[PDB]
Amino acid sequence: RYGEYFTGAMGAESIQKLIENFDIDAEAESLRDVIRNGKGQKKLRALKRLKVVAAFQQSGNSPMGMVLDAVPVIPPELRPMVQLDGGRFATSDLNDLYRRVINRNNRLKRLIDLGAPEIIVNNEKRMLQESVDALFDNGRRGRPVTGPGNRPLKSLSDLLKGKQGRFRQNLLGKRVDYSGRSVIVVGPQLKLHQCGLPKLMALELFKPFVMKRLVDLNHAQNIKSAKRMVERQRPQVWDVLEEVI
Amino acid sequence: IHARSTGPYSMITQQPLGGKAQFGGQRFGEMECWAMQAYGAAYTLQELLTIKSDDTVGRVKVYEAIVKGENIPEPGIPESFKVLLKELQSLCLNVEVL
Amino acid sequence: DSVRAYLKQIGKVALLNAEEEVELAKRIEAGLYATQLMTELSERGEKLPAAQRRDMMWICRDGDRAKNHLLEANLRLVVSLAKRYTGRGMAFLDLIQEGNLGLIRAVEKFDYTKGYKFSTYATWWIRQAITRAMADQARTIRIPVHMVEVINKLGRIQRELLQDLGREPTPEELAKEMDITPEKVLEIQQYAREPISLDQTIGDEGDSQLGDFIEDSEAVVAVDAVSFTLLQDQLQSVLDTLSEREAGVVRLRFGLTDGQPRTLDEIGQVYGVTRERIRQIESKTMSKLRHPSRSQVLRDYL
Amino acid sequence: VNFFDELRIGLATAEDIRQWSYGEVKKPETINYRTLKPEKDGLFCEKIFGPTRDWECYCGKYKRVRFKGIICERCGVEVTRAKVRRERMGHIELAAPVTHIWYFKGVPSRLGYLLDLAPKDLEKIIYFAAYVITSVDEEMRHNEL
Amino acid sequence: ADRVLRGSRLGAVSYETDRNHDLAPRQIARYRTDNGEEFEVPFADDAEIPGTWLCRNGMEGTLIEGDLPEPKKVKPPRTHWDMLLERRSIEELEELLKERLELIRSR
DNA sequence: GCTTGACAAAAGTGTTAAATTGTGCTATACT
DNA sequence: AGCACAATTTAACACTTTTGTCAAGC
Ligand SMILES: [Zn+2]
Repeated sequence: RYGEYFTGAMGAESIQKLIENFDIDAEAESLRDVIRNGKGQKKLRALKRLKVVAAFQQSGNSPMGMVLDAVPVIPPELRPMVQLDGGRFATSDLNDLYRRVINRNNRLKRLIDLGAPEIIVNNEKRMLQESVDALFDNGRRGRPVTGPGNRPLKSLSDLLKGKQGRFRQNLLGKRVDYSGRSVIVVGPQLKLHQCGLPKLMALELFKPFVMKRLVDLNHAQNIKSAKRMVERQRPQVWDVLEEVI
Repeated sequence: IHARSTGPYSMITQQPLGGKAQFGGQRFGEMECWAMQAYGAAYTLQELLTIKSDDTVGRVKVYEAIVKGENIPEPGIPESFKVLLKELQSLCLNVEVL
Repeated sequence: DSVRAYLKQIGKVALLNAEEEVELAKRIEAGLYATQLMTELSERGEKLPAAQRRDMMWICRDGDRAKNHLLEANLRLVVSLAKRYTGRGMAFLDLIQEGNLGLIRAVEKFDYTKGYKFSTYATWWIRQAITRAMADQARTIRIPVHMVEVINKLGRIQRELLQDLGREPTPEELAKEMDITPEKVLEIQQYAREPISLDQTIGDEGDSQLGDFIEDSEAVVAVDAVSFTLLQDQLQSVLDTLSEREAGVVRLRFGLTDGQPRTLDEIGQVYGVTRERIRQIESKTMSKLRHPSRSQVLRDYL
Repeated sequence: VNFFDELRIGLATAEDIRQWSYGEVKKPETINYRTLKPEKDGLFCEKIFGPTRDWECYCGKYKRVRFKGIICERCGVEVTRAKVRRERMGHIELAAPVTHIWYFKGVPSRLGYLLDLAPKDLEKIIYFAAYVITSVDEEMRHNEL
Repeated sequence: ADRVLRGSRLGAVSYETDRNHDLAPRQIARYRTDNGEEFEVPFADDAEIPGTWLCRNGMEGTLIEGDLPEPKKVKPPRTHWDMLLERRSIEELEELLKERLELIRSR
């Protein structure tokens, strides 16, 4: 009764519709006017709102980007699945979130086909919304999805946040190759630009260089024989190491 | 006394890794990076950060050069930067290099 | 929490009694029959009088209305039955939705002439659908239904056996018990276990994860990568010292340059010879290579 | 390219997300349980993400390096370096719209200002707890009044 | 258990050398989806080109040529009418259609 | 240097049986 | 659970052609 005159909706589709019938320039002009004349706790709100309104208006953005209609899926090797000896699979947790999303999406897609009471389709769409929310940022809205052990699964955002994310990666330091360590003593006969170095550690650090430099002088048939000779500590190497150090 | 030229690497994170009969690899921490920067030595820092810890296509490409006696390829942009873009785009964030 | 909003929403619906669904089923079938007759009228054309069509279309609408009414009336039974399948493999709402699908199936496959309580027949479907779900969508690595049956059977058998014996049974024991060989029961046991999560901290403080301790058993050794190219080049050098033909003969035989081997006659196809004229040359060239001078440079790459 | 000047961020329109993928996934399957190989059309799929074995298709009609850049007409799996399973993305075509949470459940809720709705009133709408008016035909609602 | 437990990947790695010359020749086809899309797909030179292709878009597309071999073999999905026809005889339904009809005709 | 002849082991090729996997179904009442 | 049945994939076996082999000779 009276429906033919207006239109109503619910959920993300309703919000997308609202954003479609949204004129940004008019809202920006209206906020300009409100900040021009008004004052008190009516120009602070106006100015705040105008902040994001202008953020959307200036650049070549579009509010349509805030309502998803196609969800990307990260490459497989960024959520690996590796088989620990004994035939035991170990994987990330994003697999379960993607599986929940896809299952609920397919279930809604099938349920729409048959056609069913609105009471069910709405619950299904709400479940799908909550699944996507748990995917992008777990624990934000509601109680976080948890796996065996009643622990929260690491969502996509956890790839960037915390001291484990990509941003905080190169800052926390990382162990490197061609390195060693040892106890120190005094070298009172060394010059200011020299230092002692145990021949074993020198022969381990410089293994590739000596491996090469003992191929020119035909002390080994090929790089493989050279590597074997070096790992065996043959007498020939000690002459080359002094030339490469 | 320890040392490591090239040993085993962890599978999940490609940083070096050792055990009983494995070298292990030394840890170039943070204050060491601060000192390196205080020297202004950019190439040494990047080398300690890229072709010695994670960049799998860099470690082998430098080992081959060394063993063949060619020049060590100039450190470019690591491959650990074409993964941040994907991890972002997985959030519907369109980041473009200008 | 949405489980509460859903319970609230379902509550508002009014339950049904003995004979109400008796009438709803009649209305459903009448609407279906009128819809079917629709096509008969479409082909036979002759759109009946305004009322002759309007009344039938209203009866059809009544069909869908009654169907939705029954679905809403039984949603509560669905939830009541599905509220005791939780804690293992699936979320409460997914079970509720699978039960709703099962109830739709039941209502589609219900009969009102047999004179039975609707719930009695609906329970079968509402339980089967939930079980098939828990079987299909409960494991990261999917396992077909027939295997899940044997897995659950073996789980229950092992539970009962440990209860009676009061201790952990043995594989061969159940194999003798479950009418299968010990190898088959060990295989099913293998399939039983679920993948290990790769995130939780490793049992203590607390920053390192289970990931940084996995050493690949097939890692890409750099020395081998460098060695392969040198091996190719050394093969090329060694084969460049033989006859003009024998080099290409051996190559096409082992498929070095092109990449695909060739049969004995296939190579001679371009050399105008037959099986023997090719095989003799190939063998003699192999004997040539076996010479110490040739194998001195290659023996190490092996 | 080794020449950077900036690094710009922006929202991804729904028309881009489907312009990055190499296929749409439609089965929540990771790998077969007995043969340990990626399923078809599911996660880990080899036709939409890449080959699991260097220069090898799924069926196995092309194995060596001689076949690069070509696509097996049986399993549609392009043959190339197995390191492309670390650069290809897929997508999922949702059966109904879904709002990015970073902008609704934040502080301040970006939509709350873009649309001027109370956050506790927007949550009711986007979680199917209340209806919302999306358009009114003032013309007819005026004359037909 | 913090230790060195060795696992393994799924796949394989070959130390073969990339080469951009002397590779098998290929042939390109141009399939097209239902919503007017153009997708180019390579194929082996000596390969049986297929008739339909699950395109990058996500929906099956036909070729650029005019083969149009067969849109057939489809099987209609078991609907509610088939399930009613199973457990019911037309006559009964017909009779029912009459009775309820009267109720609406007689209000 | 090169062919013919017989000749045997290997690989297709086609067919048929086994197992494998997916789908439908079960009617006291239970909300 | 459990069963009943259909569709699909894997294996097993006969058989025929191909591919490698040796003896001989010219
Ligand atoms: Zn293939």
